[PDB]
Amino acid sequence: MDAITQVPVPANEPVHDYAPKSPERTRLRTELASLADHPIDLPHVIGGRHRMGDGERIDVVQPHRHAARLGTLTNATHADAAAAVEAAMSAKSDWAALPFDERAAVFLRAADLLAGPWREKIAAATMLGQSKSVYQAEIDAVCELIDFWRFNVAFARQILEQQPISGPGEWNRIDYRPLDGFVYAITPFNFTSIAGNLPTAPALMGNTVIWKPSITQTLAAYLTMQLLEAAGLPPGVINLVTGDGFAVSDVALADPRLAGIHFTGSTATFGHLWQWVGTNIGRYHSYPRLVGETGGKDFVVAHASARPDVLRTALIRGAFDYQGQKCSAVSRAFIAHSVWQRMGDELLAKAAELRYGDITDLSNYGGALIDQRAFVKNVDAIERAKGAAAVTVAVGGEYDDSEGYFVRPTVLLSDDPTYFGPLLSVHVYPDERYEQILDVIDTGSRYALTGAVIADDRQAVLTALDRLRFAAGNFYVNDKPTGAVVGRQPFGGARGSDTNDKAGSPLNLLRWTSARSIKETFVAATDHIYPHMAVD
Amino acid sequence: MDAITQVPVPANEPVHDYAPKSPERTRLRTELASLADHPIDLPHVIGGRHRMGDGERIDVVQPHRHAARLGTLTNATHADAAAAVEAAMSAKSDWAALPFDERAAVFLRAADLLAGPWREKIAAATMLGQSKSVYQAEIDAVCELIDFWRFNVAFARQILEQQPISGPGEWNRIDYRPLDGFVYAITPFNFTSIAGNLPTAPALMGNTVIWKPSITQTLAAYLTMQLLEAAGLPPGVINLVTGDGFAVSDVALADPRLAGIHFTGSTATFGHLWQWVGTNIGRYHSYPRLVGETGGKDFVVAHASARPDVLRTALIRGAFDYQGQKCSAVSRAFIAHSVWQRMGDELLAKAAELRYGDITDLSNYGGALIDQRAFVKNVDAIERAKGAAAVTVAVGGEYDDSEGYFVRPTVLLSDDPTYFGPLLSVHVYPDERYEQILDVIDTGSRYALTGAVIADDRQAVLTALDRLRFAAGNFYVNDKPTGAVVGRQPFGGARGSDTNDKAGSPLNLLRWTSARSIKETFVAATDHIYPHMAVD
Repeated sequence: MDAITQVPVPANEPVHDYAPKSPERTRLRTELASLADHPIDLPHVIGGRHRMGDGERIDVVQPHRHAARLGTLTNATHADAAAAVEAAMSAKSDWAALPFDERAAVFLRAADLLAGPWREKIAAATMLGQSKSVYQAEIDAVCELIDFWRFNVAFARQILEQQPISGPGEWNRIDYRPLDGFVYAITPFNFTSIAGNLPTAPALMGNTVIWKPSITQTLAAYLTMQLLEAAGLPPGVINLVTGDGFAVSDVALADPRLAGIHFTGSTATFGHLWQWVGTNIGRYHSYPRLVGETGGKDFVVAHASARPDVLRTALIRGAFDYQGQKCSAVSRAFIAHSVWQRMGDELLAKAAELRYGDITDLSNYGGALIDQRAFVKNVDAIERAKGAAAVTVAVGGEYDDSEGYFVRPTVLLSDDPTYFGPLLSVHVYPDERYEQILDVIDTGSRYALTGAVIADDRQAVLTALDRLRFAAGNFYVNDKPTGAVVGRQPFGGARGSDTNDKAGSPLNLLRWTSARSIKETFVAATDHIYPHMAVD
Repeated sequence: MDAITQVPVPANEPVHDYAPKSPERTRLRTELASLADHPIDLPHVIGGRHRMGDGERIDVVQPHRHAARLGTLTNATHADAAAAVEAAMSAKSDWAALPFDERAAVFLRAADLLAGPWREKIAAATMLGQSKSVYQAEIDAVCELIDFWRFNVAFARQILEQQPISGPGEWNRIDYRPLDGFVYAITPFNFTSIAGNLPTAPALMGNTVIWKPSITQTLAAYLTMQLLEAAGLPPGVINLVTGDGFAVSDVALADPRLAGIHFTGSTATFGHLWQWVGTNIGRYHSYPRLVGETGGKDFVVAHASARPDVLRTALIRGAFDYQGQKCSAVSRAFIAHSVWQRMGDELLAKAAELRYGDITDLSNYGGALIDQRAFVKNVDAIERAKGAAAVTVAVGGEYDDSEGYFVRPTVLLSDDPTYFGPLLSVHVYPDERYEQILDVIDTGSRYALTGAVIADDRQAVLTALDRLRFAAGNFYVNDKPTGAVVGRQPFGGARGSDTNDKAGSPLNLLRWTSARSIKETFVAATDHIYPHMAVD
């Protein structure tokens, strides 16, 4: 080929509503039945071979109906992890040798397969295994994943045209090489889009990968692998290993060819990996690149000029969409007294009526918590709230793990302005102490991922944007601080983090390259003496 | 101000030749005399106050004439380091609050002061203290430093306009905030431009800084501080602490407000800092960002189609410019036998005549090694070469530290294709084993920073660019692999490094920011129920 080609221009994928009478609702019912009725083995996918391993069998179930099995995986053994690392290294040369456009076409094809014939299949696997309502599944497993793929192809293509200046008599170029060695992607339960992106973003740039998805997301992870295969992903470029990850990390973190880790999950797990890499630093051929993001909890401050209906809705969605389990959910709200007088009883009444249940009933707002450990952590929190003098349970606080891991939307009233779940703490503050509340928030700002101000008053909005500039990584005005859309709300991260390079911008993709400069000089010097040396 | 302003457009600063009869040569003689005749105290600059501390007095001398003192500094004590950290934190709020254009104007002004009235002053301080010829000083202390400043202002301004997509009904913006806490810049002897850039690049983005320059570069470091002050840098934004750095690191690495380290120097020193930060990780408010670059040694391969005069000149300049002490110098050359027959005696004859001496005689090609430790390391290397069976000293190998730290340009012939100084090892290989030599190089490629191929044959050039793609971070065709110019040859780094974010591109400046997204929604939802929930 003699060409300087351009990739298709990305736009965000439209979100389907699955309203009654819509055709996508019919298709979704069909896929929900198909997956829930035919539970399957969920194998490792190594070198293109789908195989169960010799580790412990672990059932993947519907969290909202936990006796209902969706499939069964095997806990990866050391042998399975070693096979995945070898397959990733054996696939590297043919994959890195493919031209960029052929690598990009796999992910553009995967995007259009997910937008069209696989759409409800992947949305249903996510609803079932992760206990997401259809809306929560549509924005995540379908739209966000599609946009990661289309946008990362466009961001990669933008990176490749960033080229230097050529002086007279020379030509300077930059080549964005892939890394040496394999990348290890470790992905969380809560987003099928993150789970698909972490391994595929480095692959787009010519790397190969071993991918360890969260057990409770593995139905959608495996269907994602099938989809990628259907798009033409060559065997071994991504290798899926199932289970709790412990034997995989034993192998991967000991291998000298480890080039990077792409991680999203808890700070505790990230810290363990970072320590391990550091301890082993002397054995790696390359300095391993550790990239990703950890969670946090978000706050909302409503000024006396807040619209009460906007605030009520932002709080209900922000705290209770996907049962509070989004990488960030609204956990703490600070509301001016005069606004609480206008919307406080309505918030508690709507929270008390909010329906959580089996998400194959599309009328439910949401489902259950992801697994028994999450449920235990939520019960411990609610019982701590009931026993703490500073907090009252205003609505909710009931829980029952008999059918599914169900916890009710809970609103706590906290008299003192000083784990994921459907819990919201509200502190009501006198209207004239808005600036003082902003100070309190800033002083308590360690695990602050996102913040929002609700205020029609422009001075109040600017005061919040300024006073809390360093107190949160993403800031929202008159909306809930949840729901970031690829291309639209990149960046942030908790205060003090170094996560500018997380997914959603070209800076992530650059982490999976090692740029070299190439300089050709056309008529270089043929005498070494310099002008200053002359006599004189 | 109501404006969206644009910065001046950068171009590379022209290099003056200081040929006989030129006016800059006259001005340089005057500054050489002024600095060499009036040695000064070289103080810490903390909070804008220039002061000697209570640590050991250490003389800074002319390396090519080491009895000639240029100044005297004091080894920073723990108290001096603590004052620098406090001054950097006390200056932060007024500096971060200045608009970008006012911060940028300090560095654009500093650039035009260095291009014009301070030009020969800073070139002379670098020649004197670092033993650079006027050419070596002009490309480094003058042109490279000017270009870092002008180009980083342009790169910063490009970063600030990278903004997201706004969907219907919302406005998304990104704010590139400075870091929290101070940045610690630690800078090497060999480049006055690196030494000026490391502390000023994070300052441009609204940070404040403590800067620990190398002892042997401190005359030019202090004159650089004066220049920045003359440009309007506000007191405390950069704080210069002199000496060996050990008490500074004791204080800085223990302080919870450490936000980053900008380092250039040896891998041994970088590893010590990285370990220390890791050990202390739990005390910092932010995860400290460690950024910089380490050295390496470069190789040149000449194919049988190499022009012999280009190759001879590239080798003499590449190995012997600035006595081999550039962050990368040509240490190893692999030359086809037929080309060695044509240029080998001329290379040894020109190396034997190359004049190293006091660089205030402008007729010298170069000067001395930087200090006694460098000289000892070069003697140990030459004596190891004389005793090793695999290596013959072909020309040079003489040394004498009686006047200055002088080591002659040395060419070693190595029969086996298997520290900074003027030493070049040449392996002569039969013409038809070009591809095999490329394999050898790739297999020995751990500390490979830069590589060059000399070949008029296009197939040979492409073979080198391909086979050695991963064997070096910067690659040169028909020129010496030394001398990278800002804007023209960014990136690279040794094989396996993670240094895409080093100085010379906008990616470095992004390391000194923490981007947040701000989303305003104009007409957010006032009912929390979703379309899918309807009955049906």
